[PDB]
Amino acid sequence: PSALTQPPSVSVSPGQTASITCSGDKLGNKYAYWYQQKPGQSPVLVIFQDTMRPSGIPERFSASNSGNTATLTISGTQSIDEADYYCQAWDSNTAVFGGGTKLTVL
Amino acid sequence: ALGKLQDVVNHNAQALNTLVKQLSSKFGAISSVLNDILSRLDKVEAEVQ
Amino acid sequence: VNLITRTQSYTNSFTRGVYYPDKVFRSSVLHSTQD
Amino acid sequence: VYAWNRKRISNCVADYSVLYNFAPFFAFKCYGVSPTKLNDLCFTNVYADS
Amino acid sequence: PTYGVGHQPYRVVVLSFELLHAPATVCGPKKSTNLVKNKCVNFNFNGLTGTGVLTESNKKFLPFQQFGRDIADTTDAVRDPQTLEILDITPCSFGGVSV
Amino acid sequence: FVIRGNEVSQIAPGQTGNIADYNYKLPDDFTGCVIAWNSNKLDSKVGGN
Ligand SMILES: *[C@@H]1O[C@H](CO)[C@@H](O)[C@H](O)[C@H]1NC(C)=O
Repeated sequence: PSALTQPPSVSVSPGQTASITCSGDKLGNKYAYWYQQKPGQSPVLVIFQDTMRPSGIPERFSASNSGNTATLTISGTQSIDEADYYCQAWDSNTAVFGGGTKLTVL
Repeated sequence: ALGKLQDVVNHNAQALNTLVKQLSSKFGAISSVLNDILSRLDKVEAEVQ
Repeated sequence: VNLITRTQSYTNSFTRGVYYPDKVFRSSVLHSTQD
Repeated sequence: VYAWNRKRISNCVADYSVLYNFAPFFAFKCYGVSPTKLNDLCFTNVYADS
Repeated sequence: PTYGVGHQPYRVVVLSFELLHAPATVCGPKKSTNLVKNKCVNFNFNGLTGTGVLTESNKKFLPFQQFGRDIADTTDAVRDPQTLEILDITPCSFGGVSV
Repeated sequence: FVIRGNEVSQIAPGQTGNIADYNYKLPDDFTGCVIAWNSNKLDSKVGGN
C-alpha cells in the first residue's frame, strides 16, 4: 500500500523456523516481493508475486500474503540465511518498501 | 353468436396441438424419437441427430 | 501393530468446501458450475 | 455378384462381436445403426448377402 | 504373419493433452518476438491468438492462472509466459460511422 | 500398447467392446491424437506370438 510495517529483528537458532512479517493496508490485495540484503552487498530478490521464488533461491524459502499481512518463512534456518530481509509492493507505478528485519542465526 | 371468444379459445388450442404434433418431425434426423436414436447409434453419431 | 482407537461425532459443514472450478481468472461475475 | 446369395437369419440369438473372429476385416460399415449397438437390439429378420 | 489384416498386430500411441487455459510446459516450434504494449497488435500467447492493445494489469492472478476471461468468455487478461507479468487486453479502437 | 487391427476402432471416445471396456478406455471429452500402425513384422512369429 503506502506503509509496509515490519518487525525490527527476529532471533532464530540454526535449524529452526524464522517467520518475518510484513503488514500494510490490504496487503493481500496486491502482489508482495521479498529481498535479502547482506552486509556490504546488493539486495537479492527471494520472493516475487506473493509465494514465488526466483531460480536459485533455496527450497526452504516460502511466503504468503493474506488479509493485510505478508509473511516470509525460512524453514530450517541455516547460518548462511543471516541477512537483512525487505518487503516490497507496487502502488500507482511507484515501489514501496518496508523497514527491514535482521534474521539472526545463533 | 360469441364467435370472437370461441375463436380465441380455438386459436390457443390449435397452437398447442400444432406444437405437440411437431414432435413427430424428424427435422433431417433418422428418427423423431430420442430413445431410438440413443439405442441405435453410439455417442458420437447420436449427438448429431 | 494395532494401537489407535477412534471416536466419532457429527457436526454441520455450513458452507465449507467450495473450491475454484477451473484455472481461469474471473471477476465481477456470477458463474454457474456443475461439479 | 450377379448371382449373389441371400440367406435368412431368424429365430436365433445374434452376437455380433463374434463376426470379428470369422473374417479378418478391419471394420463394419453400418447404416442407420452403429456397430457397437447391434448387440442391444432386436430385428424381425436378418438377411446376409454374400 | 499369415493372419489377415484385421487380425494382425497394430502398435498404438495415444497422445492426450489439455487445450484449456492453464500454464503450459510443452510447446511447438515457434520463435517468440518481443512484447509490445500500448499499441494495437496481433498477439499470440501460448497459442491464444487475438488482436488488441496490451497494457500492464493490476489483476492479481493466482499462480495456476494464465488467462482471464470476461462475461462473453473472451480473454481480456493474460500472464506473459516469460516475464510472468499480468497483461490486460483491450480491443484496438472502433466506432460507428454515419454519412 | 498393442492390439489387433479390428480393435483399432475401439481406441476412440464413446466406444464399446472388449478393449474399450476392460483394457483401455478414452473419455468422451478426449482431446488428443491416436496413432496406430501395422506391426506385423515385429509382433508376429511363425509359431505365434
Ligand atoms: C480489491 O482491492 C482493492 C485494493 O485496495 C480494494 O480497495 C478493494 O476494496 C478490493 N475489493 C474487494 C471486493 O475487497
